[PDB]
Amino acid sequence: EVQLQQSGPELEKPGASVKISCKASGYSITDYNMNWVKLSNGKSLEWIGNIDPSHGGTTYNQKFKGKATLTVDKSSSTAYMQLKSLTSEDSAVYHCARSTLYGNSAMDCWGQGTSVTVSSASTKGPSVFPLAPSSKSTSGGTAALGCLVKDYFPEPVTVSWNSGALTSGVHTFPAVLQSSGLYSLSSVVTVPSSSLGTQTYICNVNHKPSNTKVDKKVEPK
Amino acid sequence: FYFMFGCNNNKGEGNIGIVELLISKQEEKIKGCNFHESKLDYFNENISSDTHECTLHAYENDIIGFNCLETTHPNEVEVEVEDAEIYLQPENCFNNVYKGLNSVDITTILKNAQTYNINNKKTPTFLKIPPYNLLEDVEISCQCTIKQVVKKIKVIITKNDTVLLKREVQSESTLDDKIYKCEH
Amino acid sequence: SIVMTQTPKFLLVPAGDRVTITCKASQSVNNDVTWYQQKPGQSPKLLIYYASNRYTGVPDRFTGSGYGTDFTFTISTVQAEDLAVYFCQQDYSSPLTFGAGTKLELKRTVAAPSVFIFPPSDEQLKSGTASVVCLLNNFYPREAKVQWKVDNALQSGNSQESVTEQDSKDSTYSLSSTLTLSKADYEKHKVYACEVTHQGLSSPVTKSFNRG
Repeated sequence: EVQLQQSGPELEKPGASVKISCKASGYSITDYNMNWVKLSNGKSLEWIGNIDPSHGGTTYNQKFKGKATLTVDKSSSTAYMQLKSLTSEDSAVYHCARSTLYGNSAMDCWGQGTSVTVSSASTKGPSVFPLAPSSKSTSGGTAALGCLVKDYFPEPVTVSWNSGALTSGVHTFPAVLQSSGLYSLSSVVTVPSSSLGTQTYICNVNHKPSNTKVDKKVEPK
Repeated sequence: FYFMFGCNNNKGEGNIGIVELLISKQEEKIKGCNFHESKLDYFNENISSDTHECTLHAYENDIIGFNCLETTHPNEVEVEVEDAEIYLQPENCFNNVYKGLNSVDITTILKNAQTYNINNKKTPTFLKIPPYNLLEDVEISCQCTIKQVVKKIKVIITKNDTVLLKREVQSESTLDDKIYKCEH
Repeated sequence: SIVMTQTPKFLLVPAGDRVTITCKASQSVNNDVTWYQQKPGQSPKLLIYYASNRYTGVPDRFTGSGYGTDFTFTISTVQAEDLAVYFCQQDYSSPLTFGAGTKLELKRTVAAPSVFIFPPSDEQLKSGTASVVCLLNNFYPREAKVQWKVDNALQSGNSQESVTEQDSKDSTYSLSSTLTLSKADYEKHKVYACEVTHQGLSSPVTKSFNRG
């Protein structure tokens, strides 16, 4: 029905500037008010500001005024938000939302969210390693197998099995931040032991900041 | 008030320029909402502190007011005190007005509106309604934060296809030292 | 500005039972309040607008009530997929303020974990690092403690833990423990074991392997 498309994550130096974009489809951009919402640490929503493309008027929340700039492009039906002098407090996931122009301002449609990270450590690519349940006491019942993602920065990292197949029984754990400033993640999947010798399990790991794509097979040893 | 000023060029053997100006009162009442404790004699609607919203009906050639700061009455000693940090949204109230959540300039609602502000005072702000073709009942609003409390003013801009035929106001006479007197 | 207070911060309810979330304002807002619901890894979704009206397509089990200063959000029958965090929002005067948020959880019965351990891979050993990963699944409650032993010697300060978001398939927790050791230190020992203690276990559960 209505789709809101945002850009991928950013990784800028301290004091830098970003200009994220929000593409709207399925409706006329001038027919609905659109605003941004900030997610402090992913557990507290915060209203930043809104822009009305019908007249170009802009309203900013007071502690975000000046620090952020809002603009719209009616020809492309895409709207942009700019941040000035990024600080560690600005590291959060920003969502685009759609609301009515006049009257109510309930936010009806939300995008997938753009993550802005203020670089505290250098960029690095993940190291994918296999986790073989075998070579041990026994693989009783179903055999749980997975992969280890270590020393990557910044978040996020996407892990999929068999190019999106075998969705059930997949456990992807949240990333852990080490003293070196590099994230580590582990994803596991539970499969019957009888398929250990007659089935191929492959994990797909994608890291957009480093453009790293790894397809690692997991086999018993 | 009756005065002059101008330029004098007598020393350079030139002519002399004089401007004659007079100022007279037009109307005694302004349909505005005063959310402050200090009442205004020329504001039609003074709103008690218990009430946080005020609604007005507007029409052509009418003046709308909006005050959220103190006013110096003759009983008060005038002193040089900085204006309080009044949180007014938008920063300008009536040139750009809230039509909900988005800010829109007043000229988009009213055809070439005339707005008056004070350079040395954040509030009040005034608007004189110009002749306009927007016959619809449009809603515009401002807001102020007085003592961590948000005050909102609502203005109903209307221009009916037929103006009200009559407006009859009835008042009862009052006795003032054995004399029948009527207000207004 | 107007500030929302939303209680209780953490709310627990069994599946199929009614649950109510409260909200309090600082000043009269008439009827300009909205409610949002958000899954992990997903954007928030609007459920109630005007504080008492369901939005288009919202299931009938979601309802809201309240006017002026006290507002309540109620779910008639909670489902297994209703695990989410709920927020309230005022739409009276700018800036629009969101509530602190309230997290809804399901109880379920107590279940014991099943323990697996994974040996370091040959590829990682080529880089001079050895990592041992322990996997725990479908356990309740969340307070599961993990200890690592190398040749019956307790290890500390070199392990990390990570817990998931209680995947809605069965509303149970999973935990993964990773032990990081250098390749030189790894070659100095034979037996590597991990000890797991949990409320559902009458005794500690030990898994071990021999590689070296």
